[PDB]
Amino acid sequence: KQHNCQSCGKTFSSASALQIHERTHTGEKPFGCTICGRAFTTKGNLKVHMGTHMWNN
DNA sequence: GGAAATATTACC
DNA sequence: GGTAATATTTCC
Ligand SMILES: [Zn+2]
Ligand SMILES: [Zn+2]
Repeated sequence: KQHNCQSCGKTFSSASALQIHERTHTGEKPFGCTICGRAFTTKGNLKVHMGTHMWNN
């Protein structure tokens, strides 16, 4: 079966993936960076952001 | 089978 | 550059 966005019609592979896509219509940002405050739309995107805070040699 | 992580593309 | 958005891969 298919999981189509009821807002823009675009189709995604899973229910979980459609639910991540739907975050673009609401503007929600459920993943915060405790260092600078900035909020992000996925876990992975905050994760990649956290690397910009690494002194890391 | 499908959520989750991630690799990748798209967009500014 | 770096964040947004999704496509592909890992994991149960
Ligand atoms: Zn949509
Ligand atoms: Zn930050």
